[PDB]
Amino acid sequence: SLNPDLANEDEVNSCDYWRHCAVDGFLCSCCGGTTTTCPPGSTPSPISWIGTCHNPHDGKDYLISYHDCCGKTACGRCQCNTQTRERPGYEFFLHNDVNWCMANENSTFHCTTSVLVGL
Amino acid sequence: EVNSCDYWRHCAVDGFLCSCCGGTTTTCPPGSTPSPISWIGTCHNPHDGKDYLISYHDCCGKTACGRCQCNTQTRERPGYEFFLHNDVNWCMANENSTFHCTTSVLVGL
Amino acid sequence: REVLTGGHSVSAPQENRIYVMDSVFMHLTESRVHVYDYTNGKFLGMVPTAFNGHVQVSNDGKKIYTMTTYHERITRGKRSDVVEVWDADKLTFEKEISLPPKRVQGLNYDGLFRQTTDGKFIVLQNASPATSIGIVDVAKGDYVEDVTAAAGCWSVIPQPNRPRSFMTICGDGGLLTINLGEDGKVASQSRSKQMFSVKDDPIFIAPALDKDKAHFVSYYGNVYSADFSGDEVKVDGPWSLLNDEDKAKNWVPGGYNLVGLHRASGRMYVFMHPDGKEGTHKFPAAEIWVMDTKTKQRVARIPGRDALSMTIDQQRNLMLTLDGGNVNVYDISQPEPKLLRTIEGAAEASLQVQFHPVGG
Amino acid sequence: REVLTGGHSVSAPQENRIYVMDSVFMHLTESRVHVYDYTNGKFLGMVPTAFNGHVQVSNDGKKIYTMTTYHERITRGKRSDVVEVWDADKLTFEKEISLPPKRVQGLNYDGLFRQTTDGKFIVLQNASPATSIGIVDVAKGDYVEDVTAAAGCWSVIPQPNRPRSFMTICGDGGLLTINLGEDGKVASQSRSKQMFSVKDDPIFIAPALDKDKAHFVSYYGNVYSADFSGDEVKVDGPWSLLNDEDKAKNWVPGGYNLVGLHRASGRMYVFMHPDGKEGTHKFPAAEIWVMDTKTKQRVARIPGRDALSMTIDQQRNLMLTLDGGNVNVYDISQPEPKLLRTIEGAAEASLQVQFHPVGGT
Ligand SMILES: NCCc1c[nH]c2ccccc12
Ligand SMILES: NCCc1c[nH]c2ccccc12
Repeated sequence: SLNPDLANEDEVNSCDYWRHCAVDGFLCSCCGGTTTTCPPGSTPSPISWIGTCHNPHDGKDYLISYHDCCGKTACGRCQCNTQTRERPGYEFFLHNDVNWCMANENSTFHCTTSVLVGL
Repeated sequence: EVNSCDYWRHCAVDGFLCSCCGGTTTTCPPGSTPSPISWIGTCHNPHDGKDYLISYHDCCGKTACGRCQCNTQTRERPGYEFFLHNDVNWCMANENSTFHCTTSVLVGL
Repeated sequence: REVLTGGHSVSAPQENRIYVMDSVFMHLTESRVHVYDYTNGKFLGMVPTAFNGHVQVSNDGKKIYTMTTYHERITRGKRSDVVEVWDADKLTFEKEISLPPKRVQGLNYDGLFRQTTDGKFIVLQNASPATSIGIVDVAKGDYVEDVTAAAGCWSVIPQPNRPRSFMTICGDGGLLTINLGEDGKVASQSRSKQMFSVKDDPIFIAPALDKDKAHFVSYYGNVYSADFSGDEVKVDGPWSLLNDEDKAKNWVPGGYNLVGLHRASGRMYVFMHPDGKEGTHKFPAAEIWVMDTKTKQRVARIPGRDALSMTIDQQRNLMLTLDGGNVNVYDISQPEPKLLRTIEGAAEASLQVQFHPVGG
Repeated sequence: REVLTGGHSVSAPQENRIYVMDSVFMHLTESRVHVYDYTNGKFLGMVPTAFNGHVQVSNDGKKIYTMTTYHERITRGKRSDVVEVWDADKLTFEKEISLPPKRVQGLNYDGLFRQTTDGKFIVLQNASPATSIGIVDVAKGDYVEDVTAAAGCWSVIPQPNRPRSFMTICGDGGLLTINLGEDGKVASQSRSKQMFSVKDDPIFIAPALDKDKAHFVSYYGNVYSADFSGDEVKVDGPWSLLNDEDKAKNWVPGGYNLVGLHRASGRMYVFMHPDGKEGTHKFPAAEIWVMDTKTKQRVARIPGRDALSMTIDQQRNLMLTLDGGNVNVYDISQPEPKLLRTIEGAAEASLQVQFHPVGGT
């Protein structure tokens, strides 16, 4: 449950996968990358929105960092718009209606993901 | 009827009908520029039974209109008969070549 | 012999026009504004807005302002963030105004790109990701002020009772008011007392804006108000949108540009859905509720048509709603809104529609 | 615990890869190449190509070439037509090569953007709207000069039996052959006799290309041939694709990149549809016909799946077809093709698919 690369591809590519609970964008795992790797030729955002998601498999709660991959045009696949614990822009780093590629060398948004930070 | 791909004057349109895009059959939508050059089609008038020359000028300098896409090919020929050919952008020589929509301008018999 | 011509103006009067900001999220580098006639659904024209454009019409109705980002080679090369001024009737580009490369990139909430009541200044949200408010002097065509005092705040709520004043919502749950001088530089500012608890009852940023006050709805269906009849903003709330039956079925607000105010009556319009819980704050409307803001009670409810965003025209007593793709037109001259028509396929991915201003 | 990283290569080997050129006609300023694994339908990555991109892979398999148009402010400002060189495994931009602002803007026929057999020159169609052929020196990263001899002609057919020669189809119904020097300028040229009547039997531009000859199909279902085994091209035809029954139901070819040749067998593949008449030359395939070019007879016919474009791989005996959005993979090692799989949603508006090259020396 903590290691998407060992899981069923169709499970991790679903908007319902437990760690994707505040994703707004295209899942990088459907775009030629994986949960934790940008597709070839796209660049990780150094900043992100964050939050926690509940892992129903082990019953624990985890800190998730939602980095975008940047510098290629929209992937277009596996669009998600989940909003658990998401807050407006006056809680900026909890907010997912902004482009987290905004400070990259090229801000064009390609795909997003959910990086597991810790418990 | 002029917004339908089957309107007789649209017999060699490959593009968006400008009449669905804030223009008319013979005028570009606001802020888009007519191409000076065009491909030509010969279309059959269903009223008088005669063929007319229709000049297909694109409207240029705005992004794709996206409405009333047509792909009709009556008497259309490949790029070795270049001015009868509609698989190219007739905005190619404009100040801005971005293709917005296509007009169907009646020339004559 | 027919001749194809250019140079034409929009074919319907300004008072018929609405602006549907199509993000085209699937192809976000080709966002655009679609111009429609609300009276008959006719497509009138469009304005290209490159990557994630924002749009507003000048208060005097003469120009369209867009905000966007370019790069020399789109996905590489130097960044240029800009405001563009377009003629409203010819839908032609007139002027570019350079911004620092930090304009907000994000979905089209109204409060990210606004203008002062007097129309002399454009007021926009920046994020680098540190937040600040940028001021553009329209007459000069220049970025003239960067309001760093608004760090930790978000969005711009113009005060319709003052010429060059606006508010922003801050991370302390209060409002920061900025009063600009005639040069567009900050002339004074003030901070309200806490209006809402950020942790316990977060508000949606979209205001229900009156001439001298604004109302905000919360994630749990409460209402907060900010009264700016004086120089110092006075804040109050909550009162609940919900009665006991409503609470039993867990009704809460949801959407984006989700509220509106009919100023002559005090009626507030809010998108609502049942079975609310954490994570449902952007759900499409099951219903539109019509609230009397003086009595703090609901007066009517109608089907929501899965709408997400709305806007109101005061003088014609109209409300538009938008579900992402389709625009619904309502007559709100009486307490129960009446559906007049739906404009299907107005956009691929729009969360913002606006009327052409007619007041001058 | 986890860290998001970039810098990765495409996950599947080159021999699994295909390139679907998505014009995205509804949003043509955001055209792109979609890279797919044909063995399992997996999306592998993409290359952005701005306004009406064109694409090819280098003959050596190492680089992807795109051709596109930029303007400083997209819909206004200075025009820049370019070829870009991208790394095939990293899908990253490496180099921009400046073109004169007249590269062809149009749908993605193969012959608009090609290369010499030796891989040393990119050879592209210009239209201002006057036509010429542009030559790009790959080693130098430079535009050489217009091939002005090709005025009134259209499209580029490389000659696979020579290192730097190609032909084009001219308005007189013949072929112009261009032989380049080591510097990419025209060293010599020749023009064939008339191959087809432009008025009475116009041909589709897409060649069924062999090592030393090319076949072309016509609007009325005839076949023409150009033999370039010698320095002078010899032309012939027509012969008909159609038997008596075929003619009775008005079968004719239709599509865009609508033919292909399996060189080892001489089998020619052609999209066909019944009830042909003026105006149906770009109709989707009702069927694919498989012709023996030696015996000049059909050896198979199968459902067309509304295909418009195809490509053939000689090294793995495959044919891809494309209906605008979906790609079908066929085994063509026997006279009757066998459908292996369909990749759904590979593009929004594509009329061109290509394999990643394997071998081909
Ligand atoms: N993290 C996605 C933010 C987003 C949603 N809709 C948008 C439109 C434009 C830019 C960003 C967005
Ligand atoms: N006049 C239409 C030409 C056309 C069809 N598909 C295209 C793609 C790109 C550019 C032009 C075209």
